Amino acid sequence: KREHWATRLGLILAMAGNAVGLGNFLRFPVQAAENGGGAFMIPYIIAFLLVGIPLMWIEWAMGRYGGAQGHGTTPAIFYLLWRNRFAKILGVFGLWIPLVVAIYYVYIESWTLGFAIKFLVGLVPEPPPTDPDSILRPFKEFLYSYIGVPKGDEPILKPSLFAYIVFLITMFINVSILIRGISKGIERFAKIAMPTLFILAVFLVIRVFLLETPNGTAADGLNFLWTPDFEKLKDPGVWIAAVGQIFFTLSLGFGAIITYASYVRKDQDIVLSGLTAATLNEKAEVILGGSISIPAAVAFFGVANAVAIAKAGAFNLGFITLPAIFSQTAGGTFLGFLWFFLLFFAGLTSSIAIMQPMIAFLEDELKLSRKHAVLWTAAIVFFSAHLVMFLNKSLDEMDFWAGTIGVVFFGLTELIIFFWIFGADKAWEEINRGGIIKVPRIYYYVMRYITPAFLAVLLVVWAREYIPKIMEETHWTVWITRFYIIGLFLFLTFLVFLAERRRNHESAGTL
Ligand SMILES: CN(C)CCCN1c2ccccc2CCc2ccc(Cl)cc21
Ligand SMILES: CN(C)CCCN1c2ccccc2CCc2ccc(Cl)cc21
Ligand SMILES: CCCCCCCCO[C@@H]1O[C@H](CO)[C@@H](O)[C@H](O)[C@H]1O
Ligand SMILES: CCCCCCCCO[C@@H]1O[C@H](CO)[C@@H](O)[C@H](O)[C@H]1O
Ligand SMILES: CCCCCCCCO[C@@H]1O[C@H](CO)[C@@H](O)[C@H](O)[C@H]1O
Ligand SMILES: CCCCCCCCO[C@@H]1O[C@H](CO)[C@@H](O)[C@H](O)[C@H]1O
Ligand SMILES: CCCCCCCCO[C@@H]1O[C@H](CO)[C@@H](O)[C@H](O)[C@H]1O
Ligand code: NA
Ligand code: NA
Repeated sequence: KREHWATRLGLILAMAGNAVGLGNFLRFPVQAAENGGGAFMIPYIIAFLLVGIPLMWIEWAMGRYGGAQGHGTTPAIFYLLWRNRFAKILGVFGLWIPLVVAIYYVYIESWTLGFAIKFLVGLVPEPPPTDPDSILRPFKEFLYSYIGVPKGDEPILKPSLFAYIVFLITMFINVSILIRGISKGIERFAKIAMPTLFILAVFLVIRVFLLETPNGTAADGLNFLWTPDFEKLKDPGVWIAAVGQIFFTLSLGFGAIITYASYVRKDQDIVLSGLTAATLNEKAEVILGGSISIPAAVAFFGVANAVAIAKAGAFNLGFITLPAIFSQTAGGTFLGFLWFFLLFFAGLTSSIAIMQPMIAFLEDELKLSRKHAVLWTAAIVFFSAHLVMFLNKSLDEMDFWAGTIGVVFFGLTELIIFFWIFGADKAWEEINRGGIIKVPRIYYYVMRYITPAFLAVLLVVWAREYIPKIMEETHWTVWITRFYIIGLFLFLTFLVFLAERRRNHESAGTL
């Protein structure tokens, strides 16, 4: 009774949409810009080869394996691979991480829809005729008024009425797709969204490549991004940034690739399919995402200033700088619309992917109907999102624990359980089974020894030289978000406990 992807194309575009999202167009540019541009790319490429690709196959394999037995989420799948109560508990992260990411990701996605709407109808700011700030300030105030940045000392946000309603609409749109299921919902939408997304992105790159000012050209932006710095490879922070981006952009460690793969027929290839999805994401990221905002910013403000803007972070580059720059060109407001529409489709195809794990768990383990599973999941995300919408820095806290530390920790966890506990040879066999192509021989040793060792070191260095400076150097309000998401973990563990009991009570009625 489990759904399955209808076509190979659909599967590939759905998986591609899972990966290609806000991380490609917003996160990548910031990470690369603040880490030296080209100096970021070497570790990034290496991370993609030693972590991205191998974990992608591992997650597809685990998902297809679990699906064959009617399970699409990690609490059950981890137990199938390691029959130990602790496997179910660690598996909870496969529901918690995607749920927590969704709680702030859908909200950011809603901003892009709201901006798309306002830019389409021309309800945007109008700067004067060369001073930077005189042009950027109006756009900064525009964003600040939208999300309600604090004007006082209280760490409280005051979202505009329009932003709140657009978030509601955004949740509604995510639900309209998810409620139709895998083949008729997610797959059908991906076939529409991905082509649209690709065309919009190419057009924007072309337009940005035409940008030129007394300060530079788009070419200067590209040179900054693709010019190596072999003297930065010794910087740990750059590696942590690169690996973190690889996980986020490929949706690895979210339990999302696994859940999507659980709808792939038991015999269907995952080697070539997985590699293709990963390659598509990388193209969209380094070629499309990398060629839009960085080159535009560099062309208008020069490299030094572009970098400063990125380090200023706070969504400056994508929500303030790029539109401000576009406003200086004929048809620039429409150009802004295209940008935000692109971001919206990129985010939407990814948010449905990160919400599906909770949906699958409720359907697979608690036996809820798809309708009910989708509605309760949306309700939980909608409610919880109020924390991100009203408490300044809550978004940052969730993105750190789930979207940064969480995904890397879970990636290592799933690899250990699948390639070490379940059995390296059994895992290798499982990955290659039905493959249109075989995984290169060398990757067996990468998956069994290199990847885990690489991640283990990363995490160690991370928790010893970086985390401490946060667990003690933040406003007391970070504890509100920490308290809440720990509660979410507790609640999800309770649900796994209930699924466990329903299972036994149902098994007893069978014997
Ligand atoms: C209401 N639907 C009959 C219209 C079909 C188009 N559609 C779509 C396409 C594939 C799968 C699900 C959905 C339903 C919701 C939705 C939302 C936004 C857009 Cl941009 C298209 C879109
Ligand atoms: C610093 N914070 C204000 C933002 C944190 C979240 N964020 C994020 C999260 C989900 C989707 C898009 C983006 C875009 C901006 C960005 C840039 C770098 C990092 Cl590492 C995180 C990051
Ligand atoms: C069911 C959970 C309810 C949580 C309380 C939500 C209160 C939202 O309240 C609304 O917030 C909007 C954005 O700031 C404002 O524009 C509206 O005027 C305000 O009524
Ligand atoms: C896509 C549909 C969006 C509907 C929300 C529009 C929010 C526009 O703006 C709102 O308009 C209201 C009057 O209609 C005013 O009372 C509010 O003060 C104003 O912020
Ligand atoms: C942890 C998340 C808590 C969300 C509770 C939000 C309660 C909303 O509170 C309301 O917000 C409006 C707009 O900001 C204000 O105009 C109202 O005076 C205020 O009561
Ligand atoms: C983390 C929780 C954030 C909640 C945001 C609440 C925003 C509501 O706004 C607050 O309402 C209070 C009345 O109760 C007033 O005394 C405050 O001055 C006002 O800023
Ligand atoms: C560190 C990860 C490197 C990945 C690059 C793999 C390139 C594939 O390498 C090729 O694999 C084939 C099948 O195993 C072999 O028959 C070829 O001799 C070998 O060159
Ligand atoms: Na991505
Ligand atoms: Na996406």
